[PDB]
Amino acid sequence: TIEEQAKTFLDKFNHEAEDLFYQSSLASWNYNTNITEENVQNMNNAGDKWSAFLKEQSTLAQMYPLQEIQNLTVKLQLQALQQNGSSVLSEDKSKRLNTILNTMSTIYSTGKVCNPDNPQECLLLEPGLNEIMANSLDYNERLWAWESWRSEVGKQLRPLYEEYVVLKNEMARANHYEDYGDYWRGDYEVNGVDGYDYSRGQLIEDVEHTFEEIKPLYEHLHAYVRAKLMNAYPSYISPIGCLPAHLLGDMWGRFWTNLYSLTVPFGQKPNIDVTDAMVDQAWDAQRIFKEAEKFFVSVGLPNMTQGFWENSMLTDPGNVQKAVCHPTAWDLGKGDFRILMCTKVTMDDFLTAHHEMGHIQYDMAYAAQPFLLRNGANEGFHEAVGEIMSLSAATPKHLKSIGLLSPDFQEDNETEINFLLKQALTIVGTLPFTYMLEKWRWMVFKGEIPKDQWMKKWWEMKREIVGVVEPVPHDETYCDPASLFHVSNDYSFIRYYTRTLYQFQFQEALCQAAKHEGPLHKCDISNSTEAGQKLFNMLRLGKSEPWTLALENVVGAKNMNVRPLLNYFEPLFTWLKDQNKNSFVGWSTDWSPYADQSIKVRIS
Amino acid sequence: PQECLLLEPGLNEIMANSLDYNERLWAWESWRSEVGKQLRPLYEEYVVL
Amino acid sequence: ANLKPRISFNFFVTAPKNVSDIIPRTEVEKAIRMSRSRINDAFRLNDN
Amino acid sequence: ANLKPRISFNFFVTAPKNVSDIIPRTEVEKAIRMSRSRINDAFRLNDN
Ligand SMILES: *[C@@H]1O[C@H](CO)[C@@H](O[C@@H]2O[C@H](CO)[C@@H](O)[C@H](O)[C@H]2NC(C)=O)[C@H](O)[C@H]1NC(C)=O
Ligand SMILES: *[C@@H]1O[C@H](CO)[C@@H](O[C@@H]2O[C@H](CO)[C@@H](O)[C@H](O)[C@H]2NC(C)=O)[C@H](O)[C@H]1NC(C)=O
Ligand SMILES: *[C@@H]1O[C@H](CO)[C@@H](O[C@@H]2O[C@H](CO)[C@@H](O)[C@H](O)[C@H]2NC(C)=O)[C@H](O)[C@H]1NC(C)=O
Ligand SMILES: *[C@@H]1O[C@H](CO)[C@@H](O[C@@H]2O[C@H](CO)[C@@H](O)[C@H](O)[C@H]2NC(C)=O)[C@H](O)[C@H]1NC(C)=O
Ligand SMILES: *[C@@H]1O[C@H](CO)[C@@H](O[C@@H]2O[C@H](CO)[C@@H](O)[C@H](O)[C@H]2NC(C)=O)[C@H](O)[C@H]1NC(C)=O
Ligand SMILES: *[C@@H]1O[C@H](CO)[C@@H](O[C@@H]2O[C@H](CO)[C@@H](O)[C@H](O)[C@H]2NC(C)=O)[C@H](O)[C@H]1NC(C)=O
Ligand SMILES: *[C@@H]1O[C@H](CO)[C@@H](O[C@@H]2O[C@H](CO)[C@@H](O)[C@H](O)[C@H]2NC(C)=O)[C@H](O)[C@H]1NC(C)=O
Ligand SMILES: *[C@@H]1O[C@H](CO)[C@@H](O)[C@H](O)[C@H]1NC(C)=O
Ligand SMILES: [Zn+2]
Repeated sequence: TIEEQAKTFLDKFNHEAEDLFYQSSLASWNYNTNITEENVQNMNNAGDKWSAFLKEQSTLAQMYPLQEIQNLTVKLQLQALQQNGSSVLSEDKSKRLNTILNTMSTIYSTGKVCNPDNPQECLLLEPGLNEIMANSLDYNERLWAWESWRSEVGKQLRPLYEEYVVLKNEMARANHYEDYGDYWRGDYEVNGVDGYDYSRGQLIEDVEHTFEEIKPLYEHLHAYVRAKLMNAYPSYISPIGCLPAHLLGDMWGRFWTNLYSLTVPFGQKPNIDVTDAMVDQAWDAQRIFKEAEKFFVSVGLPNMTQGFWENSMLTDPGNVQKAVCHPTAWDLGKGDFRILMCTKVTMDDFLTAHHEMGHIQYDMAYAAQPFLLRNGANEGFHEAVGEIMSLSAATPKHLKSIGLLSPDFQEDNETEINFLLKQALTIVGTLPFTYMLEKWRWMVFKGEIPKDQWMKKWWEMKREIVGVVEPVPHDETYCDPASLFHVSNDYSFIRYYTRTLYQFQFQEALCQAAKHEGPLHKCDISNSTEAGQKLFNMLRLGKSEPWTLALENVVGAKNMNVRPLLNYFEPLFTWLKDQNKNSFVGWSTDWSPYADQSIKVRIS
Repeated sequence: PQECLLLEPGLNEIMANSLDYNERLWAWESWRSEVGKQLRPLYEEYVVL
Repeated sequence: ANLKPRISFNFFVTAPKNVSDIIPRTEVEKAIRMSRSRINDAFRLNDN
Repeated sequence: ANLKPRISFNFFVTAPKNVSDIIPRTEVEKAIRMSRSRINDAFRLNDN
């Protein structure tokens, strides 16, 4: 019986899989912690040793046909193995593809632009070019950087991206998908569970249908920022047009965070910071992670584990014993978990601690599941938990209770706005950009945009959705979207949209369990065990269930909503509607920073 | 265009070791074009002073 | 910018290597007045 | 090369960015045969 056949094969697989994974992860941990040339190749040995096992099992598992299995939980693991991946290509093609991929990332990571005046000082992107766009207030300098990065690097990526599209499309069509676009939406798909189904085509409807409710709030937030930029760059921004693309804080415009210093509503009142009340009380980078653990215990979740305290990197070594401190949580499997981060006594690290312990508390939940079912219910559930845990540990109603933030301290309704607008510049600022970027790629990957209208459609959608106009016209020899990291490194970009929505659906559905009364942005789930159950019933599922059934166990619905995101920003929406009396909310997509010096030619 | 060559190492050893006509010509012309062209307006002032 | 069937586009001129330096329009309107008779015959067009 | 009063110079064409790649003369002699009538009027000269 095919059923039993597989059922036995999966069982035999699990052991080898788990042990090889353990040995493969330990190597990378030892490398990242202890940077030695010796450990570099050891990690590669273990990694390839593991990765070959996956290919062997994948081919070996292609025997059992899918449409016989009834036990859903095994039909789910098999689907993760039968996936042919990119092996379905040819040989020469498959090794041309890897060459293109390795050439595109190298250009992004090493390409450099340099000054017109002194052509000897060249600037990378990682340091230097970012800080120019993030700190400068000089119009001409920002424009020079913005244009030159797209000209001397975008122009290189164009003929490579044109080939990458073509190859990836064949790699997808040979897997019974329509194109690469339809391949990427393969993460949100559910099949045959009686009411929890979700077709790869519905994702477009949901994304385009929830975005029409953020447009009213984004329009006001956009019309307010524009009115505050006409004081920092006068005579450069017209008050009924879009915003020039290089005056948005970041090189691409993904986050508007770096516009805070120009747009702070009440500049006199300072925001809530406690980086100093920690020093006066002598908080080392171990009282932090104890406070985080205590916060998690208060909710109802379990303690940490001995191994966690033992073999982790809560502190920077300091000597030439070298390491990377990009803060990460590690799930080496077999029953140990460990964090890695060079902790500084600060506030933005007192939050990152809670964030990472969020991932860790996730992993400890589903660690009783078959190896292939150890992951978020979909791609946007992991980082949508770290957030809601770092979102409830920054509220004064919690800081004045952990010990910081002296008890005689009542917050006024002006720091509330000072804080909400700092949030909205990061949350709501990046929703239209993400939506537009993924729409463009979904439309390119299906030939709905001929290869000679790429940039034209790009800058046509920018002015219409995001409301951002370019400062110099870009013909078809450019490729601007390939200048972003995620685009020129082959990464899906829709997780950052749906994550933002889940992040608030969970937060809103948890405060009602903790019996909150006031506005949503002042909620705190601590000390409320009956709201730790509602969360623990979703973590303790891994991937064993369709993600809609996971959502139902917390929110009470079966689809992403956008109402809870608007209830969060209500006290800001009201104030903005009041501040935009004598302005023009919206924009007109014909203005352009160069349309007052251009001459029009007409030939017959 | 990502691998740039100084003169002290690299550009000297090309001219001193190669036997490839096109490579030598590329180096010889490019050193005079992307560096000579800069020194000209400065030398014109240096002479005068 | 804005190439089209009618072939009616827009154009503007910047300094040699300074992307943020647009030559004011009332000087482009004079250089072209000076050399229009020589731009025309390069294409065989005739000022109409 | 060799600009002079008579204005008689020499010229040759290379590939876009490859200084060691000279387009053979018998192809430059054909492109110019094709577009001579359009090179002329750009200067108002007349093939003599
Ligand atoms: C970092 O890695 C190096 C090796 O790359 C470790 O050096 C070893 O040190 C132990 C002493 O504890 C010796 O017995 C080994 O012979 C050393 N190995 C080599 C290759 O020299 C070093 O200990 C590691 N650092 C830490 C903190 O474990
Ligand atoms: C699908 O198969 C799994 C086995 O792979 C079944 O899980 C077993 O369930 C019984 C009783 O619930 C336990 O005693 C076993 O320990 C489980 N197996 C493992 C490996 O943990 C599961 O019940 C099957 N699904 C259905 C609907 O029957
Ligand atoms: C994965 O790729 C294989 C080809 O490498 C697909 O074709 C099957 O290959 C096996 C050999 O392992 C044959 O026994 C089958 O007859 C082939 N199927 C057909 C329809 O010809 C295989 O279908 C692919 N599987 C998936 C899930 O994409
Ligand atoms: C969770 O509840 C506990 C006890 O109900 C709180 O601990 C008290 O905190 C106050 C002020 O910090 C102290 O005066 C009490 O002595 C504490 N009691 C105990 C038993 O420790 C704790 O502050 C609450 N946490 C939050 C975030 O509200
Ligand atoms: C913060 O709350 C205070 C108190 O409610 C507000 O101050 C009042 O606002 C109303 C609304 O226009 C005025 O009619 C009163 O005259 C204000 N009182 C004083 C003493 O000035 C204040 O507007 C609120 N701030 C924000 C940003 O909402
Ligand atoms: C590019 O052109 C701009 C003019 O548009 C130059 O900017 C001027 O810079 C000087 C001193 O740096 C200022 O006094 C002027 O006010 C600037 N012009 C404007 C309109 O503000 C810029 O210097 C030029 N770039 C270079 C490298 O010379
Ligand atoms: C520049 O053009 C020359 C041709 O003049 C190219 O040189 C050829 O290179 C190939 C392989 O490298 C050889 O098989 C040919 O024999 C070479 N031509 C001659 C005439 O010997 C050179 O490759 C070109 N440069 C680049 C970067 O492509
Ligand atoms: C967690 O560990 C602490 C010791 O640090 C202990 O006091 C506490 O009781 C533990 N939690 C539970 C639920 O037992
Ligand atoms: Zn995280």
